[PDB]
Amino acid sequence: LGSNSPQEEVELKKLKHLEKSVEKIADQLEELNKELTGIQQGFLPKDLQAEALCKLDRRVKATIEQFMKILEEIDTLILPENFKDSRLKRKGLVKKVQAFLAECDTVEQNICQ
Amino acid sequence: MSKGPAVGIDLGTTYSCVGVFQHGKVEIIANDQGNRTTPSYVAFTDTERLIGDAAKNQVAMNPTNTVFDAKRLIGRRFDDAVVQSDMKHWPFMVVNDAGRPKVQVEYKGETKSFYPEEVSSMVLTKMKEIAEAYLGKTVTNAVVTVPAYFNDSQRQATKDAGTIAGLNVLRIINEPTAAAIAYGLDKKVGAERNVLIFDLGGGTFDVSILTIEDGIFEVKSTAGDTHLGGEDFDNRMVNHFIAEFKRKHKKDISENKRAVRRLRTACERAKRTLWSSTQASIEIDSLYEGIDFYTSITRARFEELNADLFRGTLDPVEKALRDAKLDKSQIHDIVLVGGSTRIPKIQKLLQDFFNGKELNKSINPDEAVAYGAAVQAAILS
Repeated sequence: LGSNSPQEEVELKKLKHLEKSVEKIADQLEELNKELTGIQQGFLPKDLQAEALCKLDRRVKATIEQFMKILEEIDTLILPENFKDSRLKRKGLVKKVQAFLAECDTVEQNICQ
Repeated sequence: MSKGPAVGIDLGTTYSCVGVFQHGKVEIIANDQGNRTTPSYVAFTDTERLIGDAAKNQVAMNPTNTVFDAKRLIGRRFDDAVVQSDMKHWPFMVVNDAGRPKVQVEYKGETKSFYPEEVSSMVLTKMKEIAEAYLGKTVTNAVVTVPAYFNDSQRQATKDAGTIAGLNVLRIINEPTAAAIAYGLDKKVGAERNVLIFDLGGGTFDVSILTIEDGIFEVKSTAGDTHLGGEDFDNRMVNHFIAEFKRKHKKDISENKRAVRRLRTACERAKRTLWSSTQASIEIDSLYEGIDFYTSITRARFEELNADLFRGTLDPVEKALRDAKLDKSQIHDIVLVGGSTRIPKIQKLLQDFFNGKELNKSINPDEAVAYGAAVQAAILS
């Protein structure tokens, strides 16, 4: 405890950059979620709602792929037991990405049906 | 832009490579993403056509409209046994057009079909653009390589791809010949030299025996396995890890495509680490059902998992020697080509077979063919 090393600062900076990359992808997901809600609860004729939902397909697949590439980059990190702050940050980031992926899967279940 | 030099291009089944001879040496050219090899991939989307890394990067999002392995189809008839066997494993459609194969895709909302030489011409166009971006000069002249076993139709279709791409194809030379040229094997003083080319890279395994006499190259024999490579070695590792996760947690991660992909990507990276290190570590948080997977693999374990595959690479070497009517003791030079030849066990098995003989391996194996083609291009310019 209280043995913080300069070396861990390098891993924490790598994780912060990954956190920023996740925030950018999460902003794309937020727009997709708002558009999906807008179609489901909006005033488009029931005959045109299928086409509007179907148009989100390319973007949701691109968002899923971006999150998968972040997971692959996080998976390159090797953190010793002593780097407790980095291990907590890594775990928190993976769970955040996995939660986002589950939201992407919900979008996929609601389009092109 | 002013006129540039002639280039050497290795048009591979999965990756392609371009080199240029200048300032007395070969420079292998990095693409726009900084990679010294470029995926031989072309993707068709709702709005554009993507080539190389950009096409490989979106394969998971658009599998049916992302073409690769065009080299397996070029110059072949639709009914060729190779075409029919290969078609079963591709996510894109292959159709028959009056006896000739065509790839069929959705492009900008319309159904389109392309001949294999058209697909290869798009890959060649990217390689030409890669050379121009680096040189800051226009590139028109090139030497393109082909496998030694390619027939007249396969050789002609490759030339056609070059012409379509707007390249002036100076010459078409065999891949094992290009590798021998890179090492200056034709330049060694004395009588005829027998050369064995061991090419394990890009999803194919090719063994070739060449005899060089007064600078003339003659192919004596060819042997190999059309579908063998790094993916097979990586797979053995994946099976090992899936079994380890079952033993440790009593959970099967095999049906979760994302968990298998995270594991496969980590295995590919660990395999590369094992080229120069004796152990590799893997840490994957929340791999499956929130379980963290922290493990490691030694180079010895990697070798054991792949023992039958590695040993099996010597059967083609024996078959090529038999077909060339030569004793192993009669082989003057051994050349390593392709990324999998970086595996120390493969090098050891081959050096032991040839009773301690040193291997020609100083040139990056992935680049050796482009290197030789770049030397040939400089000679013809």
